[PDB]
Amino acid sequence: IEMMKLMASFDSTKGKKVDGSVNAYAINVSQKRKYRQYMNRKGGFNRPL
Amino acid sequence: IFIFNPRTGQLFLKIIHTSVWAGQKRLGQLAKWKTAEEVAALIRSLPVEEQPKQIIVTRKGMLDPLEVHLLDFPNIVIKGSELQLPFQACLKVEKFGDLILKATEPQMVLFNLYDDWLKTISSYTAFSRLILILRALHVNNDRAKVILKPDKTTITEPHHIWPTLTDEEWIKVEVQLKDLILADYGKKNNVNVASLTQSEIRDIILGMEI
Amino acid sequence: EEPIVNRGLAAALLLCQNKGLLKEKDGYKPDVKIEYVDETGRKLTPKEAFRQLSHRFHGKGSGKMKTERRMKKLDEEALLKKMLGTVALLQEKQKPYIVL
Amino acid sequence: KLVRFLMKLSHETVTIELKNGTQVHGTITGVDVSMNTHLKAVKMTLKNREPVQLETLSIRGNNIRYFILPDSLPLDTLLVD
Amino acid sequence: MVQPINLIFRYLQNRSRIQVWLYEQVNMRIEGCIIGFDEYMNLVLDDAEEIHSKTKSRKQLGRIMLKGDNITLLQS
Amino acid sequence: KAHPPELKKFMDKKLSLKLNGGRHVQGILRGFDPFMNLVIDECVEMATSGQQNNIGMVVIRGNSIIMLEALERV
Amino acid sequence: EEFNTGPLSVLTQSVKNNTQVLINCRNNKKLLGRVKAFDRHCNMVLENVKEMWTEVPKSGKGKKKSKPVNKDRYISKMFLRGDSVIVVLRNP
Amino acid sequence: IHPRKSYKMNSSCADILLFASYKWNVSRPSLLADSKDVMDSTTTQKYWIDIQLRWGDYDSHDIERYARAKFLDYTTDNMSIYPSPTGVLIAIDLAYNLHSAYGNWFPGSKPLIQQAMAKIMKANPALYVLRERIRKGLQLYSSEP
Amino acid sequence: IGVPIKVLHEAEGHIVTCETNTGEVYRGKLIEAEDNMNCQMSNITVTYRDGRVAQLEQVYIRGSKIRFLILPDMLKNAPMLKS
Amino acid sequence: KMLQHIDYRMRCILQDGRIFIGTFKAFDKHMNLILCDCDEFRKIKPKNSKQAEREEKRVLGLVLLRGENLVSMTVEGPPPKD
Amino acid sequence: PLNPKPFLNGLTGKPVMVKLKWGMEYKGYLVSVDGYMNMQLANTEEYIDGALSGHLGEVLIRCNNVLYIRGV
Repeated sequence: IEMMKLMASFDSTKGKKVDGSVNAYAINVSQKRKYRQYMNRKGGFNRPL
Repeated sequence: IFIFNPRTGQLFLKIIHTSVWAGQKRLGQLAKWKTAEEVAALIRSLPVEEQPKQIIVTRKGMLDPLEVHLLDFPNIVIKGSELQLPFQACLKVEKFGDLILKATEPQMVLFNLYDDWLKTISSYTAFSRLILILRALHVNNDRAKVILKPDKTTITEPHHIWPTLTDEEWIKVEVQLKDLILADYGKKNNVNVASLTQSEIRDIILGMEI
Repeated sequence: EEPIVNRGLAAALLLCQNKGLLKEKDGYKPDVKIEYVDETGRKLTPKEAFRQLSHRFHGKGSGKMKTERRMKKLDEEALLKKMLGTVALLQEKQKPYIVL
Repeated sequence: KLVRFLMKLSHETVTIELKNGTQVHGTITGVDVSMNTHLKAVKMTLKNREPVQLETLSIRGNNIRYFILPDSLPLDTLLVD
Repeated sequence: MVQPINLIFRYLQNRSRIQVWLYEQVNMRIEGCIIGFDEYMNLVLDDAEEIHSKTKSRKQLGRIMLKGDNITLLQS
Repeated sequence: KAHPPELKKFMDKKLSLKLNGGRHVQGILRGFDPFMNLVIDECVEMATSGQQNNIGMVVIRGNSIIMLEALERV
Repeated sequence: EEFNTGPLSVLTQSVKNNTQVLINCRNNKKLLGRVKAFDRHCNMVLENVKEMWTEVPKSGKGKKKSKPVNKDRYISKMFLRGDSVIVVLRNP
Repeated sequence: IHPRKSYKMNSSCADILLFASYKWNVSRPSLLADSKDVMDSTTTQKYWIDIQLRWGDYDSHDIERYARAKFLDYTTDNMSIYPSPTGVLIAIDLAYNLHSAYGNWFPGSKPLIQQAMAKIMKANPALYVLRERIRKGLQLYSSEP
Repeated sequence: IGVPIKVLHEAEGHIVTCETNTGEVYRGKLIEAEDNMNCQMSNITVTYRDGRVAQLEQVYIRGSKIRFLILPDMLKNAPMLKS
Repeated sequence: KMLQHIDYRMRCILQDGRIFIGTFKAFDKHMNLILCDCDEFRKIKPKNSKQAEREEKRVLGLVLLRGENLVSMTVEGPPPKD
Repeated sequence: PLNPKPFLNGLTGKPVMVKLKWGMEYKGYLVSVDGYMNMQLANTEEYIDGALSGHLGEVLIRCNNVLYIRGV
């Protein structure tokens, strides 16, 4: 039957995950630069992590 | 010194006394740096919320002293102008004129050159209205004055400057001052009226040269 | 002179443009952004990005007074850019040349 | 999902303009996954009306037009996953 | 016992002409013949034409596709 | 999980639909979906101009349907 | 993958470059500003937005006689809920 | 990094260590501009990156020869401990503002270090402070726009 | 299926009223009330935004177009306190 | 945060401006409301008016409000004894 | 013989004009369409009520606001 050949039964994607690029999110963040300390540390010579 | 805000219409017109340069014994080496230091002292007087960050000099010989006298404010932008605006028309109106001339003390007289047009229309078209009024009063004084009152029944309040008109009267007096401006220009600039597009009408009221 | 026309977007673009507010490798484009920010998210001047780097380098930041001046400067920018004409009109209507 | 950015925003004094024009200025207390915004210390100006002080509000999440966050917000450490 | 999708199934088995009427824009109507649709009920239509009823205007459109949650009716 | 609206009481009945924009329609019901889109035989349009417009078999989106009144006795 | 080729490529190509977008919203306020982020619903968190809409003085005369004025307000950081978005537009 | 490693000219260390979570195929040591590079058939997991700054004089400001020479000096040295034999050494000439690297490259690392070195010479704040310190030492300025 | 839809489940066969999205309000006795707030009601008066009154012995209103539903306070004590 | 508001005298604003005040007893995932003791307002709502504080008011009693038409909540007073 | 996502498959890259429910129209080459039929248009000109108010560039048109799509 052509209603099955259409590929019938009206759909409503509520809650169901959608097919493709619909889910596209993108966040532009840039954190503060975590530099290391060299002068007046009291610590041993190589850097801390 | 005419310090005109386009957006807020707050005209800071500083009175410069005759005694500042009647006995000064100086060249323009005092004059340029003196008008620059006094407009900088106006900037130092106002709070930081009311200080500008963009200053436009009409006459090109002032941005170089303004660079020197405003190094306390590197946040501000001092550009020149290709369009010159006739603020000697402010001198020609009797209120500012005899205000300036009768003032025996140099002072920092405030004005709002848009009277209360900011409750009615934009600040852009209020600026275009003000520069239509000022340029049309520059091309002819009393002709533009009697155009500025379409009836002799209208009055301006003593706290206002320009006569209180509403939108219909303002648009009709605006097209009257506009073709007065173009008629004086085409009388002087050798070329007719109808050969100019509205960009050219715009930069003729604005003061640029085509 | 352009109104933001109801049922229309393009007049707002003509308004904002007028107001000037505008080995077998992978095979790809690495869009390197190198950006300096403080904790608030503000894009950082290279002089003060170097100042943050050098505070973290030397381990000794500013004093109290320079931090007072710097913090009060940042909220001066915040109070300025979040915005006496009406007060001038009300003082003129009380009597036109408010001479300072 | 960007609503997860809002539920990290507990105890911030934000204003919210709704679809009815009503501006609600207050400290946000809770967000659902459907942006159901629960607020306290509420100063709500329903538009064409004078503003009313109310101690607690709970906006349904559909009816939010937009938020307005203050100047002092660290979102570069807030929109991370 | 027939369904709505049975009607539009039989109707693009007919390829006759239909007029869709919209959600709340009661003067706006669009005439067309459906070529295809599926379950979100967006419809492509053959040589569609907007008819404004209160002025009776027929602005020609062509091959159209109209979005599903806008229709109120399809009258043959 | 969309259950069909419970309308075999209203099958083959003369109903007056109210539609969204203050609109109205009349006809015989012939079926539905879980989305309450209704298929209608003998559809008379019945606008607010006052003159009654027969069509026949129409399909009505269930989003636009405010109410059914079974004019015939169920 | 297909995050960067869909119709939200207008948003994920504008949040990468941090360029400003113009948004015609539903109540016809126009948001100009830089997308800090967006999602499926276009819940765009925005920085430095000029919100430009139109008014009239609404019969200040009593005779219903005035011309529409362009008003705008600045918002520093906003979270625009994306149902009220009609169109987002990258700048020329 | 040792605090005196930035001017530890004779020898070196590593600055960045990339861990792959896989094993990279990596290449033979080629310059930052060597667009045609052949694959070294070793496979590595950790990949060091050195940052050698220099102040070139007129004779020896070839940053490509300097990066190549410092890489093949320091990887084949006894007094410079690297985590892996595979890695890259980016040399930056501050007196001439030049940059090139010479060491091994995993996929995508060569365009990334290319564009990252470009943006890092255009926009680094410590480089900027060096540049305007040179400009204030030379009393040489540009005309303001 | 939460507690208000269980309340309108417990309002079946009772006197109930529904104000609709357009503003019409419908005072009658319910027959069926589903998950999605669809209501088939009976013996019912229709009050338009005109203020007029009409009556008919049955109606079936769609759930999303319901603005609200006047319930009887037979259900106010039973059974929702533990909520 | 709404279970911290059960059985209160809640002021629920609809999207038409038809305000309710009543017993916030039951809510739903769609915020479908069940309100006992609830009365309706359109024009004037009380902050101790110069004329009278409660006109434009109707009795309804107990309502199921659909969450589609609902905007906000506020408690106006403490719950009664009963 | 032609269903809607094959149709929008058929016109990614040709000039079309998509009409909003709010009466606006948008002419241009559309780029892409998702599952919800949000639209990305390039080279757009916005026709308010049959008269254009401006060339605009690249626009995203949200799916909840389109009324139809017309192939010109």
